[PDB]
Amino acid sequence: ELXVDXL
Ligand SMILES: CCCCCCCCCCC[C@@H](O)CC=O
Repeated sequence: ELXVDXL
């Protein structure tokens, strides 16, 4: 969930 967490 890149944008949010990174990973
Ligand atoms: C608070 C939420 C934690 C979610 C942790 C998910 C770990 C497994 C997935 C990793 C890849 C993820 O970052 C790709 C997003 O699109």
